[PDB]
Amino acid sequence: PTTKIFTIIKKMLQETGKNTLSYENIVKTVRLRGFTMLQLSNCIQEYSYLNV
Amino acid sequence: VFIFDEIDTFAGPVRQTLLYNLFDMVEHSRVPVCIFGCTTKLNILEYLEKRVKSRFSQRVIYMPQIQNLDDMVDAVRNLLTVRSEISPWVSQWNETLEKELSDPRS
Amino acid sequence: KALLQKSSELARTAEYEQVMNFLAKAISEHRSDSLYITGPPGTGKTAQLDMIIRQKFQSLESVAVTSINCISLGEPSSIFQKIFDSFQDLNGPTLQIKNMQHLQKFLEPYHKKTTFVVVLDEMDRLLHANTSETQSVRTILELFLLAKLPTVSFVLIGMANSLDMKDRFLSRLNLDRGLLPQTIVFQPYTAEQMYEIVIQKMSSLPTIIFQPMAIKFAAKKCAGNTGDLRKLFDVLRGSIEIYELEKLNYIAKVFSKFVNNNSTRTRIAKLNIQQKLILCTIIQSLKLNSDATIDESFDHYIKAITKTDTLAPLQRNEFLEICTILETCGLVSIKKTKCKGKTKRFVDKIDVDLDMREFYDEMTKISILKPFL
Amino acid sequence: SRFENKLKTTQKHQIVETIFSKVKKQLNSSYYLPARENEFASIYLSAYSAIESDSATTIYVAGTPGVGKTLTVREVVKELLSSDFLYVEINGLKMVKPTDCYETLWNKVSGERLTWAASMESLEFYFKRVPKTIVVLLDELDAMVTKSQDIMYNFFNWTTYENAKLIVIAVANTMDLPERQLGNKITSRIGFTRIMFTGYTHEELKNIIDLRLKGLNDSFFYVDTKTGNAILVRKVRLRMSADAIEIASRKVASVSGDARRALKVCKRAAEIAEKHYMAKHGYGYDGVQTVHITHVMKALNETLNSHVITFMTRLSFTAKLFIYALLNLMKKNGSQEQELGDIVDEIKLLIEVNGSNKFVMEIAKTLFQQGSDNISEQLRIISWDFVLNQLLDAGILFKQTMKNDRICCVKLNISVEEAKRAMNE
Ligand SMILES: Nc1ncnc2c1ncn2[C@@H]1O[C@H](COP(=O)(O)OP(=O)(O)OP(O)(O)=S)[C@@H](O)[C@H]1O
Ligand SMILES: Nc1ncnc2c1ncn2[C@@H]1O[C@H](COP(=O)(O)OP(=O)(O)OP(O)(O)=S)[C@@H](O)[C@H]1O
Repeated sequence: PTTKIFTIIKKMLQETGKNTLSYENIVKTVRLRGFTMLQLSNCIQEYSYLNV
Repeated sequence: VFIFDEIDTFAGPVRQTLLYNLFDMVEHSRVPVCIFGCTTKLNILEYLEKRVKSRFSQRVIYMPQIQNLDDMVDAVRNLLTVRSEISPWVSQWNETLEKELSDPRS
Repeated sequence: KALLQKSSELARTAEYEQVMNFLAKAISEHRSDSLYITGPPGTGKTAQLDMIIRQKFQSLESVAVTSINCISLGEPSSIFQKIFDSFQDLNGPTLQIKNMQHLQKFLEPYHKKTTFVVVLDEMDRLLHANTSETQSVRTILELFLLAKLPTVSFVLIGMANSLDMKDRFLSRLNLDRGLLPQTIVFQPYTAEQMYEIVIQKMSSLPTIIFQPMAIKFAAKKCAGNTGDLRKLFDVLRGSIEIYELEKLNYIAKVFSKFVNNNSTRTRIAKLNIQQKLILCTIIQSLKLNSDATIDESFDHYIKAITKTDTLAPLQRNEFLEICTILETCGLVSIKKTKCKGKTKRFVDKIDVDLDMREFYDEMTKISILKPFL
Repeated sequence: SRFENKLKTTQKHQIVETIFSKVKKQLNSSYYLPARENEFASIYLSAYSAIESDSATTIYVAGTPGVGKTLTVREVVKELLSSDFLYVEINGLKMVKPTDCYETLWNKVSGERLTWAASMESLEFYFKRVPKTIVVLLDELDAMVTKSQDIMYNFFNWTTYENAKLIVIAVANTMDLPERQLGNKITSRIGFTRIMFTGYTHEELKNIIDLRLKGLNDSFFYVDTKTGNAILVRKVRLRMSADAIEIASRKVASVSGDARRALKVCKRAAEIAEKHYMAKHGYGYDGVQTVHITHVMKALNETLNSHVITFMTRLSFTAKLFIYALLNLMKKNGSQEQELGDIVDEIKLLIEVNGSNKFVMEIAKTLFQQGSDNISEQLRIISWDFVLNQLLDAGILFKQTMKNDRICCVKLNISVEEAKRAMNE
């Protein structure tokens, strides 16, 4: 449930390759799929351990 | 092909010379080699120091275990069953094996 | 522009004036003064005596005075073998170079009765050899004994780094015996005798060496902790290639390599905010000042992260990689220390080069480590 | 030299050069440099002066392994053959005994073989007598420092002779090495050049990959559809997604900055797509291809993730019975190191504190006898020496040596929380 969402981030990282800290246009492709705002909020903090 | 049994004991603290030469033979030699470390110390990678681990191609493979009760039951069936025809007893012998094995109360 | 600075990198000293007084009987063929020449290290002192004897041998009468380097012996025999090498002869060598009394037979010359003085180079390898009062002090004792009756005496000139060696002498030897007394020292030349030799070592002078007051500035602000100004010109010879590479500028380049991460570039090492969290996690485990394993750190890492839920608890394998990010910058070092249960078994104890004063500044800017402190 | 003629054999039966085979040929770690470009000059201009002026100097470089210091100094001397010297690779770790390097030097001046004693006599006799040119690489200097520093004093005292035709180049592990192992008397002779090598940066880590991917990135292969053999029936191409190459760079530059680690994680991720391509079509061993981002996601994680958690849940029952008893004592006493008899005391007690549940009884029947009501009344449990030996050589446990099999202490070797955590499954 979290292996896919790294690759849509990689689709953004394909586009501009930006590691921004706070988001307004990363979250815009998530709400149309089916997951809430809280699941991605954890995905911000846990992928900080990946240093990405 | 290199076959190394108990490569952890070569990975001592003091010198580690012999590991350092074969792992650099990966990097430079035109002679195609392959190294096969076999051990049982699990965290083998922390036992190495820095300059040897950077020579190492980092790929380890863990060996499986019998994870379910059914697995070794399947193993002993393949273990004891003869498939080639040698004896007249064989066809009688093969069905006696599984009949003990199929019954969970046997 | 190369050949002027190609030649840049290569009687003369005001210490040679001392030793001719100390060798006042060496031109009258008598036994000279009593020579134990010491020095703080790097002070030119190895080549200092080598400057004297090479000026002695090129000046000087039958001429045979030899000098050998005591490095690879650990044992007092083959020194007395190497004095035989100036003879180019053949004999029974082993017994004559071994015992104290065996050296005495060796001191009867052959051709014209010119006295011999030996030079013992780098005596501190035998001083700081095997245990003192057993072999090495006895070796020191046996060499300095010059009670021979003719004036043909094996005058020692030995050299040492650290100045404890005189108090190491026995009270009989300190009763004005042998080559003892003249403990000629060499204080490290600040700029007042060494720089002027560099001036005369600029006999072939290019036009733009540089502003020599900056060279004087180089000498004054290197003389805090130094002994070798040609080698500290060999750091000018590297910066003189910097002005060739770009077609005390370099001491400024080299100290910022060493001073930084504690003041500024600590946060450079921890761009990850979790790397900031794991760095405080190490210091919280340092309360139990023990063999700080990667597991006991992982113990305090889990039991705090279950209380304050700043992040999810990560893997031990992740905990292995993240502390190595702390390692390669040079903050924390890891060593395989001692635990002696079954064999010499190696658990990994860490050590941090940061203080809580240089910690508390960089954490009050981030209130997410403030639950953890 | 000699036997490479004998290392050749004849019958080479047409090995299949697939798509990803030609990658790994150039992804071999062998074959101007972008990252340490100017510092190559800083060595060389330090070296070019002494070479063409017949002097004796010292050059000291440091850094973590994987930064090119094995590589760069080889590129220094390589061009110098075009323009008087004898090149030797005096490796520290390739010497069996530390004195054995002395034999090499006296071998590499005339061709003679004596002891390390007799070499350094004639070496010293060389270095102060010869009228007037030797390049020597003193690699991996942690090896040759260990005993009593008497070797290391020699290798810099030879530099002090103005009549010594030698150029030394030291490459260490750390800059600290003449300040925490050597004496100050060596530290005067080491000089103060001290050329530091940092890590690589992640931008340059992209710039080192494509140097191996020069003529092959997004190029075309000629392929027969029957055997999977590729030639530099279809004419296929293979592309490398640069963003996945970038995320390889942003990790390896972050943790280590190691040039072997960057190449090899690309090399490991290359063969993951190799087997998946062979899985779908099966060309064996006798429209547009690519490498996804999902390959380097796995292979970089494949450097990290363990199995001792998966090993513990796939162990025996009495193994998991053992550790659960062992954490029970560590939370009973808080002493992290329990006597072996108390564990055998506990596994007895951990039977009957649970109820008369027939699963525990079918355990407790089997735990003290393998059925067979004839032979029974075992004191310690079945195979208790076996699982304790199995937990010992696995590295999970650790047990100090004592002939008493009761008061010999046991210490854990992995983190006890993950032992608590894996027990929950
Ligand atoms: N006053 C000087 N006159 C001439 N040459 C000098 C002078 N001071 C230093 N040098 C040269 O610079 C070198 C620096 O000295 P070092 O050899 O490094 O120290 P040292 O000569 O070993 O004395 P130590 O350290 O006490 S054994 C000398 O060996 C000489 O080659
Ligand atoms: N800048 C570069 N350009 C091209 N290839 C490189 C570069 N840096 C490293 N490599 C390659 O990566 C390998 C890494 O070896 P080195 O970094 O030279 O060894 P190292 O840095 O001394 O580590 P050691 O030898 O264990 S101390 C080299 O042998 C080259 O094949």
